Amino acid sequence: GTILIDLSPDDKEFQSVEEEMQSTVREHRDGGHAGGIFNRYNILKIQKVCNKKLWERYTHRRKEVSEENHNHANERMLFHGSPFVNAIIHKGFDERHAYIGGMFGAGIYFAENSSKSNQYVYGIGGGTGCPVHKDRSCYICHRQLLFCRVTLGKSFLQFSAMMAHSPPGHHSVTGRPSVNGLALAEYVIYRGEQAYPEYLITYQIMRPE
Ligand SMILES: Cc1cc(=O)[nH]c2cc(-c3ccc(C(=O)NCCN4CCOCC4)cc3Cl)ccc12
Ligand SMILES: [Zn+2]
Repeated sequence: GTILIDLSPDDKEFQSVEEEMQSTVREHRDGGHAGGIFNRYNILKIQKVCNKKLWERYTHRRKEVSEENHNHANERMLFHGSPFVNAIIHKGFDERHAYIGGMFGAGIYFAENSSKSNQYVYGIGGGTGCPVHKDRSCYICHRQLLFCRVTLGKSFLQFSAMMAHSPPGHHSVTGRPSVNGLALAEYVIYRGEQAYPEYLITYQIMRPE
């Protein structure tokens, strides 16, 4: 069902997606342990992900959520990093992408900070790092992240000191860091149909000068 269309670096759509990656890197409280040490990326490719069945599945859930929330989908563009990225772009998000031991409950996690999603590219906690060097901070191996369209609807706000159901009468959770004033939010959804993986971004983290 899925086709990938390469965006040209001269295309304005490529450029705003790259801007969103680059501008949302932050420092992490683990000193780079999970995702590596870097302030920016080398973007190698950005592809648009095109799958009619998945798209309709997404917009069908969206209209329902919309209707339950004063005609507001509360739709965002959020990052998602995962070792299952190739599986997500072909078959969609589902329970198997959920984070069972997640702090905001057992759903699928999305981040405003691209560098937060970068931490999960090689699995929970960075796993053992790139397949080739077992290096969580590998500067060589090509990584991939998804930049996804995510329906939040009524989102339950959970302040954090940083597949389950949504809390009653909510469509997602917002995990909002209250200690790190520079950390952006994470959001959790409990239905795969609430996210469409629009862009596949291939990149490397850059060693700082
Ligand atoms: C916060 C956040 C941001 C983000 O961008 N991406 C994330 C990804 C995950 C995530 C969730 C689950 C898994 C996984 O491996 N599940 C299977 C678990 N077991 C079960 C029994 O046997 C097989 C292994 C891997 C990842 Cl990377 C979590 C949080 C985020
Ligand atoms: Zn490597």
